[PDB]
Amino acid sequence: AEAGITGTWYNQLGSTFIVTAGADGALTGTYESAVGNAESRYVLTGRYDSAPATDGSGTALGWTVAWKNNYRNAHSATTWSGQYVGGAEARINTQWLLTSGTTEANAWKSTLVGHDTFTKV
Amino acid sequence: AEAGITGTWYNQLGSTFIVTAGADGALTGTYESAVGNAESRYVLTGRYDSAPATDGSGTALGWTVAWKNNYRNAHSATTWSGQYVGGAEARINTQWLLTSGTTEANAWKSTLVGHDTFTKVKP
Amino acid sequence: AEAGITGTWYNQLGSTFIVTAGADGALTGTYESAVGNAESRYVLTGRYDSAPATDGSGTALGWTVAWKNNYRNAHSATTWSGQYVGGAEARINTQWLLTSGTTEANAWKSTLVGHDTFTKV
Amino acid sequence: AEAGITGTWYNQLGSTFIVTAGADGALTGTYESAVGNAESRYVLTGRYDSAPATDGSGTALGWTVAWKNNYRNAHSATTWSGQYVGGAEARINTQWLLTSGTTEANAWKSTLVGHDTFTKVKP
Amino acid sequence: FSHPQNT
Amino acid sequence: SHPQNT
Amino acid sequence: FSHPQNT
Amino acid sequence: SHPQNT
Repeated sequence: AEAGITGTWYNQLGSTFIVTAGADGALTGTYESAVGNAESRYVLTGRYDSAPATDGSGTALGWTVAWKNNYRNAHSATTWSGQYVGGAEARINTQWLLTSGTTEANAWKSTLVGHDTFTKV
Repeated sequence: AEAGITGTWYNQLGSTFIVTAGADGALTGTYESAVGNAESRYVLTGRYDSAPATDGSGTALGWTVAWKNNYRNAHSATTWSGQYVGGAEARINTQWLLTSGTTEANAWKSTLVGHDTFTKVKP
Repeated sequence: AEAGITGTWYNQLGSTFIVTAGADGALTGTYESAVGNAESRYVLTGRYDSAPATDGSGTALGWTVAWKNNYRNAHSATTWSGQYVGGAEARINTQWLLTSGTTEANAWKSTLVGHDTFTKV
Repeated sequence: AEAGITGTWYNQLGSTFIVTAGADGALTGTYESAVGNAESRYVLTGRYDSAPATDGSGTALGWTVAWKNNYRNAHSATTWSGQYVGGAEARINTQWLLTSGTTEANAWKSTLVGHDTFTKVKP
Repeated sequence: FSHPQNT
Repeated sequence: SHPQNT
Repeated sequence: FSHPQNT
Repeated sequence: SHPQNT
């Protein structure tokens, strides 16, 4: 359900996604890789539907991480687009686009595409 | 650098994107369809690389719009992922994903993919 | 391993993918939805790497189904791009693009993107 | 209709696609990079809608190249998915996925996505 | 939408 | 119709 | 490649 | 380099 998004979520490769969902649709938080350490952490911002449909539909959402923090700059940004599904086993099902800053000659091979499933487990 | 990205931009279908790049890597602004005026305006939030590689490399960035404002709610969110390329003709080249809220049974056809090119018009 | 691709595979929604892999890289076969019936079947053709790398890498492959048979024409085509991984539990991990024939006004919303995992189970 | 798709086509980066559309919905041909000549030529196979909706709807089609010929093997396959739009200036608009063979640990970054526009030059 | 590809 | 494009 | 996003 | 493009 709506604010059921607020919490700590893990994707299938052990990355951790900690989010606060605002009442008016803002998504704010941090993402960090597995390996654990306190800067593999990067900031994220996003938006979600704060008034989803009343049939059994998921809640649409999306967020962005630019891969720069005080320790590393991977000169890239990833966006995840998906939907949250509440229930006894809640999850966020997403697809993502990773773009790297490239020269014009390499622009055709700038973007990777993939998919992630986040659960609270 | 932030100044380059800040401005009014337009894509090939006539939509408007107004954005401010902050010095911590934040993007904020509004997104509009070509019908213009008030309500087609939706809030966007995003992040960009505030310390880009020099070269003639682009600046990677991304943003999200959730399609709900005070007049409409399409129960969907789009994310654009791409790079800012500066010059005389500054451009943002993107690929985007549009996900709609669906029931479990229709989840396999929930997401549209496409690409947009933005040309700048004002700061 | 190479010809371990030849067989009957099922994705996570119950669709069935029956393929013959040729020694020189051809992929040929049929795909059909769940519901079962003998024309939910559509023809497919594709290509795979017939000499993959000798480190523990998967075998790259791809195929196309145009959604027309003697009973239905959905005026669309899907392409799956992925890789086969052999082993005691073999699978084909893919992402796909579904394009519909549209007018120019609707061209921006012509293509869906998704992901499928095929196993022999 | 098959005649419209059959020919030599080129995309914006200067690659060549030669294709024959058969009456059962089959596509066969070869794909080349802009370096030209023999070995950049790879075999393609695909399918297209042989009975399109009338209107000014495009014809949906798709094809695959596995990047192995008798001179090179890149251990990768690309699939293009899009639509043929006929007229004076016939075009094929596509989106593509490039997957590389990887080990299990690197599977999450195995697939590139992008888009190509093909202009026709000969039957 | 509703399409042949699944279910 | 979707608001993303016209 | 090798990137911060996973593992 | 990949053969798909130059």
